[PDB]
Amino acid sequence: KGSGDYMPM
Amino acid sequence: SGFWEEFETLQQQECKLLYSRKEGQRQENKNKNRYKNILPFDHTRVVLHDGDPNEPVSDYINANIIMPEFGSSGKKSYIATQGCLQNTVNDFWRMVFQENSRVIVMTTKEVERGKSKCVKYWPDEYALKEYGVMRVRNVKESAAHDYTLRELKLSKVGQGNTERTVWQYHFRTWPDHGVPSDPGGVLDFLEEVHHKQESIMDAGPVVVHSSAGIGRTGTFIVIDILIDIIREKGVDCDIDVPKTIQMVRSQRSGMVQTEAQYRFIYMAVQHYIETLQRR
Repeated sequence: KGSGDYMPM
Repeated sequence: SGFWEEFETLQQQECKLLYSRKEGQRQENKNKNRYKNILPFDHTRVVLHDGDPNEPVSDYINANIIMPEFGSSGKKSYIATQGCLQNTVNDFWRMVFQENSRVIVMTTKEVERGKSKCVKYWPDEYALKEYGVMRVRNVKESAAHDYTLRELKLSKVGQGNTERTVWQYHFRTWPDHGVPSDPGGVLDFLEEVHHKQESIMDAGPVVVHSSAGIGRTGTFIVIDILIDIIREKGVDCDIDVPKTIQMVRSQRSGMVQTEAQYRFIYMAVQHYIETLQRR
């Protein structure tokens, strides 16, 4: 959360 | 778990240095990516030609060509891409036009859980819109249970006889979390997509998108590839899900993101096989 990364999660 | 270890083996194979992604890392391209960590491989990216000569970098979209086999024609290939950003709608239609794509598969809503997964890139029904140099008309929408089909007409402003129909298959009921609990809706959808694509002479690759262009995108593409193998070679053909995922991951990183998507792929193949038996 908040990293700016895609997490399909 | 057979699935867990198969999927974990694949995930380990991507915990390493992969092919170059330098174009997506250029400063001029940073706001063209929805996610900083999801970038196209340089060698299979869709290179956009014919851009505004005033724009220093006009050849980039976060998208890759995906061939199911090494010598695949364009018609049997895919483009895996992210949902449009507000500032990449025009580049998306440049891509569709240039690659002669006639079918788009959208695997998200525009917004899910308050987050934009794709900015709207089609006109309202019956309306005409200009997207940069491209003109699009939404001719007609047809609603089905799990998806909406939009018949779009795309042309290049200031070049006449460039018009072509682009069929947007918009899957609308994928769950906000996880995967559908059975694959019937997805299989019925892909059957319509496949018949539409097959019917168009010299169609370019089918465009498939999700918020990042890899999770749901990879799941739809790998299912479509596997059921076409069965379509051609019949229900007792060899099916190799890990090898097919590896083939597509050599062309865009991270295709198929979760163990639930991996299980869903197997489920869809089994249901399609079963269908070829009942009818």
